[PDB]
Amino acid sequence: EAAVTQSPRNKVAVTGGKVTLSCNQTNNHNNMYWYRQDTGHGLRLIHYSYGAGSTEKGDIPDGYKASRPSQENFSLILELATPSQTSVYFCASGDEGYTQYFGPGTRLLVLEDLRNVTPPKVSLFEPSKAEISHTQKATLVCLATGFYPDHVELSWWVNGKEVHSGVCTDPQPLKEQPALNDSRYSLSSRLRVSATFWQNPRNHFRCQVQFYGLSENDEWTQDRAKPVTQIVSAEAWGRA
Amino acid sequence: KNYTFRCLQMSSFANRSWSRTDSVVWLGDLQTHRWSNDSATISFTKPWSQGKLSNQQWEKLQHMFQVYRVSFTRDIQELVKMMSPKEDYPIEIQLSAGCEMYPGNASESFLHVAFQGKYVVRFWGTSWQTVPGAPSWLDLPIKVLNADQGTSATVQMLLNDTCPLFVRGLLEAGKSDLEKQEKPVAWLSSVPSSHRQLVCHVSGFYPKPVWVMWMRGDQEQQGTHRGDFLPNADETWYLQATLDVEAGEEAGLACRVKHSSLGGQDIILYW
Amino acid sequence: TQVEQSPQSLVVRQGENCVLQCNYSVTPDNHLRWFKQDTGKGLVSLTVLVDQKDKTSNGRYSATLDKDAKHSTLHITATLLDDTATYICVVGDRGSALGRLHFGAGTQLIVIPDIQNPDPAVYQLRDSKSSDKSVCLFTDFDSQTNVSQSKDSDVYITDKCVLDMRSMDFKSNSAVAWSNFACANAFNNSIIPEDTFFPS
Amino acid sequence: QKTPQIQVYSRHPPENGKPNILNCYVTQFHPPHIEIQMLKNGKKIPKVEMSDMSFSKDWSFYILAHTEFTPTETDTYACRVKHASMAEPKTVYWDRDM
Ligand SMILES: CCCCCCCCCCCCCCCCCCCCCCCCCC(=O)N[C@@H](CO[C@H]1O[C@H](CO)[C@H](OCc2ccccc2)[C@H](O)[C@H]1O)[C@H](O)[C@H](O)CCCCCCCCCCCCCC
Ligand SMILES: *[C@@H]1O[C@H](CO[C@@H]2O[C@@H](C)[C@@H](O)[C@@H](O)[C@@H]2O)[C@@H](O[C@@H]2O[C@H](CO)[C@@H](O)[C@H](O)[C@H]2NC(C)=O)[C@H](O)[C@H]1NC(C)=O
Ligand SMILES: *[C@@H]1O[C@H](CO)[C@@H](O[C@@H]2O[C@H](CO)[C@@H](O)[C@H](O)[C@H]2NC(C)=O)[C@H](O)[C@H]1NC(C)=O
Ligand SMILES: *[C@@H]1O[C@H](CO)[C@@H](O[C@@H]2O[C@H](CO)[C@@H](O)[C@H](O)[C@H]2NC(C)=O)[C@H](O)[C@H]1NC(C)=O
Ligand SMILES: [Cl-]
Ligand code: NA
Ligand code: NA
Repeated sequence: EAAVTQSPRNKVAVTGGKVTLSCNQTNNHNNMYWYRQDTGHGLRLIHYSYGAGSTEKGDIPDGYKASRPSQENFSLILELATPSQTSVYFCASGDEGYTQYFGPGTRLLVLEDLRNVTPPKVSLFEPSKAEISHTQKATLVCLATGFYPDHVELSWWVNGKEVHSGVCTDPQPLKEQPALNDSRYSLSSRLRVSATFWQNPRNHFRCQVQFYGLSENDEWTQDRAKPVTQIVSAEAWGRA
Repeated sequence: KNYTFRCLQMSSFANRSWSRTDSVVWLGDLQTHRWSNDSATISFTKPWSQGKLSNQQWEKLQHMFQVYRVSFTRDIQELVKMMSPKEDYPIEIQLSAGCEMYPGNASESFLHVAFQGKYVVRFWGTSWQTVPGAPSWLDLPIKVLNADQGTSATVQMLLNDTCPLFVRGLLEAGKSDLEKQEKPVAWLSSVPSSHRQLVCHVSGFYPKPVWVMWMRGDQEQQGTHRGDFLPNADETWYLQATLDVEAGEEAGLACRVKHSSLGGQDIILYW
Repeated sequence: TQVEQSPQSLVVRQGENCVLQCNYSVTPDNHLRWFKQDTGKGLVSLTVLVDQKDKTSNGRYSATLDKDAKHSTLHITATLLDDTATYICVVGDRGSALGRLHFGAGTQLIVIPDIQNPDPAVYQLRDSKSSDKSVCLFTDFDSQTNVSQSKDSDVYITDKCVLDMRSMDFKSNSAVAWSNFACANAFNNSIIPEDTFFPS
Repeated sequence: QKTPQIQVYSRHPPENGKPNILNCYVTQFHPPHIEIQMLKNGKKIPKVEMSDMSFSKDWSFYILAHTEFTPTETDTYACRVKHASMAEPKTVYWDRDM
């Protein structure tokens, strides 16, 4: 199980800003590789390295600098970020064999300006009594609203542990003001459980939205709170 | 009469971009194939260069090599990047491959690789390996080339089966060219050398084995210095034997030449 | 591009088989690898084909390769909902790290799930903190029903979505609608089943 | 980086006025990039055939340049070789006596 990690996993950056995508690998692989994934294309190689100190140009190196300071770490550096570098970036490693072991991916969005960036409000809607008696099932509904851009990860948590069973989230967020250019987004998710499970008042339910926005170092001139990368969640306890 | 078959390859890499690869193939001292960088296909230099392979068998084989040449060029380029900055351009690589045919359907194949004019690597058994004298950095190239199982299986089949089969066919198809007998012509001349030096020229003979001695009557001169075998353009050989003597001593000396083509009637040239 | 996949996308019902095609011009062609990419996630290797006329299998996934034709197919037997993914074909031109990988653009598979016993209904759910606010949950309808957006732009309706309560082996469609409006008049623009339960 | 040996010789016994082939055999050189000219009275002969380059067991390169010529008492024939190993080009004149 030769695993590879990437950080960050999701990033919002401004044009002309510096962005550094990192890749760690503990498998003692000499060889590491950087790809980006775009619609209409397969993965395309940007930069690769045969060992610490070496960097070699791929097929689409323009706009990127690579860096292999150690055997473990391989970085992709966007010196001056541009909207065209909006993509999903995959790192990989391998030994002398043909197999490349891929990381989980990094989603990068490069905006013209950060003025419209805003975190979500989150509301948890409790199951209806009608549904409970009719199905012997209880559907919680989470609602993330008023956020920009659309880089959010909505997750469900029961008693401090993440639940996947009985969950589905909108494949993409809908626009609140489709007419406007920089519309805020809304996202919904449902968690269905048995009525008896929801009826247990020791079960603590929480909808968590991981918002990706500005960092500490990003400049901010507006009066409202700085729309930084953050979590917003809503919660409720079970009841008979 | 053990004929050695040699597939000689020369590859030159001036920098990252520019490179060229040219090959020639010898069965004994006769050229059978030529492959210029410029050419997309292997060229016969004899009527019988295809041997006893069918057109279909030759196409398959040629295609294998066509892929090889392109692949090899990129591999060396990548291997340089891998060792960088330990090794740098310009780089010269040579390959000597083929099989040595013995009687009784016996042979022994080989694949030797030189780097910057030094024999560093060979294919032995079922893998690439370094030879004594090789620098230790080549162990990463060798590890990488030995990762490629497909290349290993192919070269194994190429050295073990394809070479002896093909060369055994060549020997049948090119029998009359291999066993040909070309007669030498001889001529005499002299120059000073610190005392004059008599030169006996012998040119246009095939095959390579030849006997040339200066003689006074029936007295083999011990001072006869045989030179190297120099080739002619028509695939015949040139040899000269020199004898250092004193002025006024040239009278009596003759150059005797024995060769299989002459068949008893040795050439005897008197000064 | 040296690696073309077909079809570009396809839709199948749960239980059905599908065949995915990969055609390449890569020279040489050492090996061919099939990946699975769930929406958002990374690349999961399904199988790898190496021989001239190779065949492989991985549970429900089986594949073949013909190097003479430069053709490979991935067969998925008895599709499940979780097969909803992009399937990516990659050819490697070496049997070592000296190789470059040649990637296909992918094939999008959607698997429409089999809803066992439908029970369509529209419920009203209340916010845990501020009880005045609410959403409308249209749920437990079959796959043949289509949820359209509202005429009013102040009313928001999501696309339909399917969840899977794994322990019970139960699946259900749902869509959410909200505004700032009643649930009775929420999904009017959608053609909903006539036996749709509207509670009091 | 080995330095090239050069050897000039005629195919047939040399007779004045009588057509013949003149050979230039360059050997023992490395690297294989080389320029070989055959000269008549210091001027470059046109249409000089060149054998394909090859190498011996010791990995040293060789090549046989040859051309048609008619020897006279006046005309001088030579072989001029430029190689990276040599600072200046090495010229080797033909001598029928040698
Ligand atoms: C050799 C005797 C032949 C006698 C018979 C024929 C005679 C007729 C005249 C022909 C004249 C030809 C002139 C050329 C003569 C010199 C060449 C002699 C040496 C032959 C070597 C051929 C190598 C063949 C393989 C090859 O092309 N490798 C290529 C391509 O390989 C790919 O494509 C294959 C398709 O066949 C296969 O995939 C198919 C496959 C997959 C799975 C299973 C089975 C198959 C492989 O797996 C896949 O990786 C590969 O790139 C090799 O690495 C090339 C380099 C090999 C020589 C390296 C020498 C050592 C160099 C050391 C460097 C040190 C310096 C570093 C800075
Ligand atoms: C091919 O033959 C080799 C043995 O022949 C030697 O290596 C060739 C490449 C060539 O250089 C010949 O002249 C040599 O005599 C086989 O190698 C042996 O394989 C066995 C089993 O795989 C292994 O146990 C031995 O260690 C190998 N022998 C040596 C000396 O290393 C090889 O298996 C043959 N391959 C095929 C496909 O026929
Ligand atoms: C790579 O090397 C080649 C071959 O040496 C270079 O081409 C030569 O360039 C010089 C000029 O400095 C000329 O005198 C030669 O005639 C050229 N030779 C050939 C065969 O073209 C080439 O410029 C080099 N390329 C790079 C990018 O460095
Ligand atoms: C030797 O042959 C190779 C392979 O044909 C040449 O590489 C090609 O060069 C041409 C012209 O520069 C390009 O159009 C092709 O894209 C190249 N092909 C490949 C596969 O790389 C190489 O230039 C030749 N070298 C010399 C010095 O003639
Ligand atoms: Cl891409
Ligand atoms: Na979750
Ligand atoms: Na219901």
